[PDB]
Amino acid sequence: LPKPVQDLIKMIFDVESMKKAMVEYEIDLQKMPLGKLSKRQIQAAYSILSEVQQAVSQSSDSQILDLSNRFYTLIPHDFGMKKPPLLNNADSVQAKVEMLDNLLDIEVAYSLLRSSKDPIDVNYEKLKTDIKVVDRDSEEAEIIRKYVKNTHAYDLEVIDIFKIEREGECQRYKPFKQLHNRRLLWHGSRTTNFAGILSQGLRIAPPEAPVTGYMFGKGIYFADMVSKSANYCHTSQGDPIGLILLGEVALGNMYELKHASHISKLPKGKHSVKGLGKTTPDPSANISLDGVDVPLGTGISSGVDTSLLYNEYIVYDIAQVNLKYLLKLKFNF
Amino acid sequence: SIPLLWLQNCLIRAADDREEDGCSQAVPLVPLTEENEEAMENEQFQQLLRKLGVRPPASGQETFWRIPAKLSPTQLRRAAASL
Repeated sequence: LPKPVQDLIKMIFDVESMKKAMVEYEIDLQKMPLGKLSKRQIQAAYSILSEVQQAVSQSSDSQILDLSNRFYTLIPHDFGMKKPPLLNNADSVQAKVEMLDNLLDIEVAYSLLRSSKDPIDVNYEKLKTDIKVVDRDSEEAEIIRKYVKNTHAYDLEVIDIFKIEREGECQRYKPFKQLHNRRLLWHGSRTTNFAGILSQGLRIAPPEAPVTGYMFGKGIYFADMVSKSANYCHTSQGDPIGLILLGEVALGNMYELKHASHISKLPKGKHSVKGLGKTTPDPSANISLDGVDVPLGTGISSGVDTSLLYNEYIVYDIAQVNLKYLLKLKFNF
Repeated sequence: SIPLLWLQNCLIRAADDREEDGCSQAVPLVPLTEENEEAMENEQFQQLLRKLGVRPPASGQETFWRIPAKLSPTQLRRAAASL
């Protein structure tokens, strides 16, 4: 396999990376090693958060205390010399739901890892994804670099562009090509999540995850500006490399919102949410790639009363998404 | 009746596609209008959908009902002709 692909495989299956991510979430690695992370436990933790969600909307200090203790028993944290924080409001529900989302992806990665061939090839094969290097001189790479440059504290450099095709996903997405308003959009995530994302695709938080834990409810989230999505890479000076997806999203009829709304179900006739931002790619410079809009205009004022800085796009059925590209980006601070 | 006719056409197009392609995939029923979506959320209509062989969305990950890949062009055509 081409060197960039080999490097891609190594970095997403990096076990030390998964551990550091967990530590960053204040998880007690000694009390719960990477190897004992389980789907069952994460599912039950989500359910506790849904109990906190319900308690909050009605609730006493002592049932808050017990739910909190139930949560931390299931997912041991290390709070050092601090009292363990109670799960007392929507803020704590969101913070824990986001961490569980990441734990879930880390568990999927480690489960994939569980001398026929190179370890690199074996792990690549576990992803059930065709990954090809996009030639830096292609029209493809040019468009994608423009999309990055134009919709950009850090400044962004594209290191590698990969064309990706997940097994089965073209067929799954195909009927939605009948659906109008298809857009090429950004989805950022932590590097420790991408083994899970390539093997299973982008997924929605489960039924037992609390709906109030997600700004627009439980769906799959995208941006039309790379700097919005770059925030979800959670990169740092100490480690200035992030990964970001380009996906074609069949948006259909957009339910347009100006504030957070914990949607359980779209209004009849709607197929996605668009969160309306203060800033938007200049609509003038949109291009169409076989019926797919690419909003690679530089950011102008949208003229919209909103609390959002950037547009967001959310769909609520997983088949509405087709991953097209994975970019390795350098964050230069 | 408008939702019924939309359903019928969905079944027939899935029949045509499977027959032409030679391999079959699950097909979402994708309502484009509020009224048709309203039909999809109706208990009666859903009961009709289940008898014809249409599967409800998978928990958590899906909202659209699906025409299972197992259904042959013949089964689909029969279901369509039945209402």
